[PDB]
Amino acid sequence: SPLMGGFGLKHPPPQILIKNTPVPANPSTTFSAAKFASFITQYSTGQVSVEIE
Amino acid sequence: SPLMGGFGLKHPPPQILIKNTPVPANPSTTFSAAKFASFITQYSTGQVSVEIE
Amino acid sequence: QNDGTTTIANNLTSTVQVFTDSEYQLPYVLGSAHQGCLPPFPADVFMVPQYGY
Amino acid sequence: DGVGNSSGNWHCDSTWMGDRVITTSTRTWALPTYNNHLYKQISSQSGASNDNH
Amino acid sequence: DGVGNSSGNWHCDSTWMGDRVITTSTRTWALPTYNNHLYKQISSQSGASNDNH
Repeated sequence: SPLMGGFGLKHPPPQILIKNTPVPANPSTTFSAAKFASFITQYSTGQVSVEIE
Repeated sequence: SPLMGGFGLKHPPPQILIKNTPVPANPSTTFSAAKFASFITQYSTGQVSVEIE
Repeated sequence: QNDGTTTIANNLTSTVQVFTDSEYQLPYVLGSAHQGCLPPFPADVFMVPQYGY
Repeated sequence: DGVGNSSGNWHCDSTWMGDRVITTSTRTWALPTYNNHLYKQISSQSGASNDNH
Repeated sequence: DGVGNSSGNWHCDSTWMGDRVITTSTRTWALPTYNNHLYKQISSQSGASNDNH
């Protein structure tokens, strides 16, 4: 039993992981094998709903 | 009977409640547990129709 | 951000990517009493925490 | 459903059937964001008279 | 599915059936881009105490 309190679970509710997909900004007209350091600045938002029985 | 006049109802027409959902504006790149004080300023509009028999 | 002003616009084609690990293959951060929970009061807006291990 | 499809038409009209009558009305509304998205406690001010608290 | 269609509704509510109880809650979130899209190594700083590495 967790020492902070609550229900010890071998298989707890899984972790939900979320990311904003990268959106490159204006590549150069000539090829470069280097990594992209420049992206469109941006974020996201929305609603999340949890129902426990 | 209402003293202003009209029809007293135990179960009147219900209240219709409406809200603009918040749209946060540009969160910081590092995590902060504080509440959001900054939102996109905005409003809405549309049409409403009522039919009574 | 141009000069001292900031513009925010929809990017309609951008994606957000989401997975849940049901096989428990990542370090499990939950249950360490970290902050960034869904707020107690439903009208609050919260920032999503960053994942690290 | 869509960005370019109307969700409904304008019904404002009255029909008298000799026993019933149906009065339909449509209006256009505008909905600000009140209290900058958040609930607030309100109360009477200070030395307001006892009747007005 | 669409730009002008809602993906889901706001469910925040609680029902007590006398044996079970279901608590549903919905919130609004905001998701920055952390670490400017890239993973990073992190470690304790220099002369931090042995307990804190």
